Amino acid sequence: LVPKRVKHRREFRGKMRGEAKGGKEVAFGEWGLQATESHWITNRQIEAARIAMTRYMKRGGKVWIKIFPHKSYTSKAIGVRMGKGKGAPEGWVSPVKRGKIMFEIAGVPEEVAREALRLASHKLPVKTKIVKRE
Amino acid sequence: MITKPDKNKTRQKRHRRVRNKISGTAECPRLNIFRSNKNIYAQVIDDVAGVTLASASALDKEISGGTKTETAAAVGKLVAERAAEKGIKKVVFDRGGYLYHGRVQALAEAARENGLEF
Amino acid sequence: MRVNITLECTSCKERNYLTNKNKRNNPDRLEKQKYCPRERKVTLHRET
Amino acid sequence: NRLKEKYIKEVTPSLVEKFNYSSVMQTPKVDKIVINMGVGDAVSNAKNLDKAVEELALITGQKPLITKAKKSIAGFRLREGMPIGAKVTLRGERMYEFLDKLVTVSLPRVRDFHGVSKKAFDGRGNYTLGIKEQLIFPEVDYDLVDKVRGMDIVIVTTANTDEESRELLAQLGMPFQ
Amino acid sequence: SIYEGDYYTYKKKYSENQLLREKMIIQQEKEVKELATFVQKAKQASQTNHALKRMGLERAIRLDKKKKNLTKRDKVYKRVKMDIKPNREVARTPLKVENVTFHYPGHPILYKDLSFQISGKERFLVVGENGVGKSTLLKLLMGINIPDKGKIIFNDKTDVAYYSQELEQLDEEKTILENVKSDEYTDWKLRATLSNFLFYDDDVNKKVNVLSPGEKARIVLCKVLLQKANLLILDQPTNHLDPETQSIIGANFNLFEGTIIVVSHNPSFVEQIGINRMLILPSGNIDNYSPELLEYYSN
Amino acid sequence: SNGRDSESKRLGAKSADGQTVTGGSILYRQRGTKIYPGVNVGIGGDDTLFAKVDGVVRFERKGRDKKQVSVYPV
Amino acid sequence: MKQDIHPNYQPVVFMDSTTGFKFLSGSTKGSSETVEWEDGNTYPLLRVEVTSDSHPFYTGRQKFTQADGRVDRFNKKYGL
RNA sequence: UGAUGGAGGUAGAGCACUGUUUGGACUAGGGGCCCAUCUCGGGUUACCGAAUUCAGAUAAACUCCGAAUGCCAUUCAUUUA
RNA sequence: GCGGUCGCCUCCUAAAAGGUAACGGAGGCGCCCAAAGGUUCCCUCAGAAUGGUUGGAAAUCAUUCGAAGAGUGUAAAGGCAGAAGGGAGCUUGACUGCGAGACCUACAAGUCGAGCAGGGACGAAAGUCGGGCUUAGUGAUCCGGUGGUUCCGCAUGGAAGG
RNA sequence: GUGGUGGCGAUAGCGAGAAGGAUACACCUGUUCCCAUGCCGAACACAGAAGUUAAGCUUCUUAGCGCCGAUUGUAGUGAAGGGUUUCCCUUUGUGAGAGUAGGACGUCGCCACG
RNA sequence: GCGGGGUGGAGCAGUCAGGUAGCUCGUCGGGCUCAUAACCCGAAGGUCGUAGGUUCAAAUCCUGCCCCCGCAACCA
RNA sequence: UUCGGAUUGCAGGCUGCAACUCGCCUGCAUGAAGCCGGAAUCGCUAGUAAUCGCGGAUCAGCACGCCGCGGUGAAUACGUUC
Ligand SMILES: Nc1ncnc2c1ncn2[C@@H]1O[C@H](COP(=O)(O)OP(=O)(O)OP(=O)(O)O)[C@@H](O)[C@H]1O
Ligand SMILES: [K+]
Ligand SMILES: [K+]
Ligand SMILES: [K+]
Ligand SMILES: [K+]
Ligand SMILES: [K+]
Ligand SMILES: [K+]
Ligand SMILES: [K+]
Ligand SMILES: [K+]
Ligand SMILES: [Mg+2]
Ligand SMILES: [Mg+2]
Ligand SMILES: [Mg+2]
Ligand SMILES: [Mg+2]
Ligand SMILES: [Mg+2]
Ligand SMILES: [Mg+2]
Ligand SMILES: [Mg+2]
Ligand SMILES: [Mg+2]
Ligand SMILES: [Mg+2]
Ligand SMILES: [Mg+2]
Ligand SMILES: [Mg+2]
Ligand SMILES: [Zn+2]
Repeated sequence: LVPKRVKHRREFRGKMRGEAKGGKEVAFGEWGLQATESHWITNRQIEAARIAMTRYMKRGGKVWIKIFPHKSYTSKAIGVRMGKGKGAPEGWVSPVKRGKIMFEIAGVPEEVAREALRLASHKLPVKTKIVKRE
Repeated sequence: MITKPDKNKTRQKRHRRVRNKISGTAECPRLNIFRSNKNIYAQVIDDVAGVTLASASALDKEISGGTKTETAAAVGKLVAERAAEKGIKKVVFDRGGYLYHGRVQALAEAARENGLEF
Repeated sequence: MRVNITLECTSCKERNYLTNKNKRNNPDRLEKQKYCPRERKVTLHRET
Repeated sequence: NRLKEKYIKEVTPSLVEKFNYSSVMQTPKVDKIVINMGVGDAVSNAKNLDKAVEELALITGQKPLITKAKKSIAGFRLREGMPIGAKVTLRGERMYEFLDKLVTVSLPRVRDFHGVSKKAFDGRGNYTLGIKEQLIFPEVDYDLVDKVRGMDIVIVTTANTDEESRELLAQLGMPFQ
Repeated sequence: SIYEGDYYTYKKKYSENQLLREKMIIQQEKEVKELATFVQKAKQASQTNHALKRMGLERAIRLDKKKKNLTKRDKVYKRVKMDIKPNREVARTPLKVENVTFHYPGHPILYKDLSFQISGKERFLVVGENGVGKSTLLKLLMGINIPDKGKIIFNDKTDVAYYSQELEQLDEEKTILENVKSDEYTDWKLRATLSNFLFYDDDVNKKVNVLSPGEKARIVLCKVLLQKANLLILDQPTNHLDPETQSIIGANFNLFEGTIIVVSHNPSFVEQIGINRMLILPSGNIDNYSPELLEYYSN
Repeated sequence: SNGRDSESKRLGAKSADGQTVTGGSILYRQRGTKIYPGVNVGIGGDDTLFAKVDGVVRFERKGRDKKQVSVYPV
Repeated sequence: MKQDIHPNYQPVVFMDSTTGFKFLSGSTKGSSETVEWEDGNTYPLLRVEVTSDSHPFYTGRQKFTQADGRVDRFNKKYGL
């Protein structure tokens, strides 16, 4: 997952405080994975979680990825002193604040849903919990 | 199917822009002109007070009538003398969004001759 | 090609005004009606 | 005056009766006729536009307005403001005269004439006739034209519906297919 | 620049000076290229090569000072380019003149029962002396003068282009571009050809009244070229033209694939065109062209 | 390469509402007409609002979504 | 209407040479032949051979035979 | 310090604009693919799918909105200097 | 060290006055216009749908919808549809001598400015005009050139030179 | 009641529908007139009163769109504190946006004709 | 990151300094030859890498972009 | 082009069992390229070349080919270097 375009190549790291602005409730799926902490989530982590979830579901049902790694983060190569401008863009992250529903799933029995979400959570860097559509 | 714009609406679109730099005071009231297919009307107004100090039109019954241009000239004379009676001498001429060419021009010249200073 | 020019009063030959012009767009010497402070009246000023 | 007389006398009562208008003011009428000649060849040679302008002026009896490209388009070698295409506006008596001549003379002279379309309506009661070639108008003289060209004649009426516009145009004389 | 001597001496002195100037500019360019080549070599060297990087900056300073004292070679003045081609093809009888007599009212008859016939793609020279009727004859063909007697017939395949002697075909009030305006040519086509005649950019908006006689002659020639006629009636074409342009004019006419009726008192120009038949005046004599032209001049 | 910037132009309001100011005092610096000139207030060549007369400054709203400055003499 | 910029426009009568249908309308072209007209007036006359009345489409009846069927051609060919 | 009046677009929030973006409905169009070609006339992938619309997100260089504070000023009030 | 940078304008950083740094994140300037200035008058856009010869997604034309989704010479921000956008007529205020009072500011500078006088442009008049929608398009002194000058002129008149 | 002309944030609007021209305003009739169309008396300007409320126009109904919008709660935050201190929590003050109850198919003036 | 280049099949001009697309070899066709080579005669082959600006006009000037080549990407 | 006579549409005459693949010919209509042909290359020395017709074999039908017949009827040959 990478945006097709970005208005600005480089961007602030930002600050994650408080609950998520929106998307805290399961919208489409019957079950959802809610993050109980705030943390960056890389496109690599999202893909790993997605693969785990779908493969356990046997590619059945439907999966939604609510988050998207809009933000970019740069880095400086080893042996480079501080300064001389910002580092080159390296990866993509989505700032996820506690309460956000990162993934949703539907079309599968509850045990399968809970197990698939558990596998995805272990792939992710945040503590999570399972939530049902209201 | 074709819509013919309201001439009065177009007049008023021009008239707003006209009024943006024309305003009537107690010592220099606004001489507003309105023009109809049949008649023509002049009002001496105090925008600060929002009151028509004096008025004249082709319905005063003091203007015998004639060609519409001549009626405008008579209305100009009548408003000038009425304004003079109320002591109004200097005015700012609001052409009401029309073109200062024909009936309005005749009315304005009549007012100038009959004593309004502008 | 744009260059600064001087406009001189044709009457008193006084270099009165400073301006500029694009030679390509105005090949011929510019001429204007400008106030001449020495003569204190508007006169024809021509570029030199 | 023939077509104006025809309209006011025959067409107006007929339309009133057919469409059950409360007041005569509702009667549709030909507001204007706009004839547009699109000359893309002007870019290659402005004299093409000049000849087209001369032809249009002779056909219409009025000096045309030389329209200009509102935008620069590289696809047509076109720069914004280039004088490509002309038009003429006709109202009242001149409008009636030109419309009558089109109905009577020019249309028959069209090659393999089987009538005019019956679907070229904008959906508001305004019609347009796409002339493929000139030389159908007698004023052309069939010889001055070095290069044959077409045009688009837009008839604008007060009809609210394509149905009313069709009736008015047919009554004025229009060989619909 | 003022030289002592004659035209050849000026050419010899001038040609040498431009040669010696050219060699100077060549050597200044070589030294600049040499420094440039080293500056680039240092620029792309590793950042760890401190001494080379240092030397690269030092030579960058010399390179800058060189590029600021490097004489510009003057742009060689561009010569005229003419490509005259006929639209249509010549006939075996382009022009028929039969029993043509003409006199200016009140003056002796210039020629009586003049009859000649051109062949097509022929170089026809109307020889004579001053005030003998050469320009009158050419004016006669075009229609400026109506023949007193006889007929002049042009084949329907013959298109004619006229270059008048006194430059009477230009509007002094209008500009260069306005004069050459034609219904058959678009704007950029006119500009391109005017550039071939050394009228560059806004030089075409100049009024014809301010041009020199030589520059006006080019406009008339340009008008002749744009006609693309197959018959060229030219009355002293090389007049007012600089010697370089004359040779260009003669060479291109020589290759012209059409009939040429020419008048010229310039011996060089006629030789380049390669005349075929010469018509002597006032003694009408349609003759094959040869060094016998000198015999008529002597007699 | 980045690292360029222009000197700050010290824009904004230069006189508080309800303050007394002498004629010609600058009331507001701006690019464009962020606030319009009201009564006895002129707008300079670079959109600067200044007082034409001595008086107290007042910032009002010109209609629904536009602001305005007026100077009222006492 | 602006002056001296519009092409010369004049009233003119048209007659269908085949049928004689008449109508008066303006035109840029002028005709040396002129005719009288009701209201005691005369106008240049521009004769035309083909008009609405003459033209087949307006009439609704076609002058052409619409060609023949091939078998009918053959019928006439071999008398069958 | 309080009272009053102000200027401003931050925190937050929001999608009304501009970028980024998820799923659903529909589909122009594009891809294959056949028949029939005059590529041409169709019927197809639940193939990719613009634009619209429904739902749901996102932003230092987005804002329909918008604080707490701070700031400017008042012949203002209390205290102080 | 190498690379990059050095002055000016715009945005974000900048923490809702102002100001605020980094070899922080992005872009521009060293001009242009004789109209692309002033004034009087007049006009309203971009796109879409539908119909229409060449003509095709898209040239020009017509109706309707369409509040700005256009345009504003030139970066961005701010502003502008009572126009600052667009067209036309006449013009040169892209004036001279100034200038109460302000902003900005270490200084040098920089910015705004009603209003007075002179003589004008446009307009019937009101009135507007001391360049351009606003903010970059620039360089101290010394030295030298050119023009003007009722200024000085080493005993005096000139001159030279200031 | 209609027509001019204004003030007030569209609570004044937009959309849809209904009624009227007695007057007035309008369409509306023409281009001879001053004046005009980068062509058109469509517009502008002028002269006039054959017909019509058809349209605009004014009056009325409507909460569909837009507009205004309370309270409560919450985010945020000044001050005083705490913690396991990228963050989070406590006390006190302030307090949105969003969402909603609801308001609203305008009101406050002057003049001429009725 | 620093430079060098993108024009016919290949290699090269033309670019600076705006008007008009070329040279060499090669290819195709036809000749000559018993046949091949050499030789002779015809013809084709690019809208100049690409997208936008400047211009009346762009292979040529400006800007970006995509490709290919060489070098560099860290020194006591 | 009143040169040219291809191509094409139509309408027909024949032979044949049969004329679409695929015959020849006729009338009407249409009216193509082609303006004397690059490098190179062919035949011919007199009733010959050139050019004009005519008959024939094959053959139901079908030649611009082949064989044969006559009509008109030239230019040039210095010479054997190549
Ligand atoms: N328009 C004229 N009116 C009267 N006489 C004329 C006119 N034109 C020419 N002539 C006379 O005709 C004579 C010859 O005419 P023309 O112009 O042809 O001379 P030319 O051959 O051109 O001589 P050149 O060109 O060398 O000067 C002259 O003597 C001249 O005087
Ligand atoms: K985890
Ligand atoms: K923000
Ligand atoms: K103007
Ligand atoms: K009218
Ligand atoms: K109505
Ligand atoms: K409402
Ligand atoms: K056959
Ligand atoms: K046979
Ligand atoms: Mg002569
Ligand atoms: Mg700044
Ligand atoms: Mg300014
Ligand atoms: Mg925020
Ligand atoms: Mg702050
Ligand atoms: Mg600030
Ligand atoms: Mg402007
Ligand atoms: Mg002395
Ligand atoms: Mg609220
Ligand atoms: Mg021939
Ligand atoms: Mg022999
Ligand atoms: Zn003077």
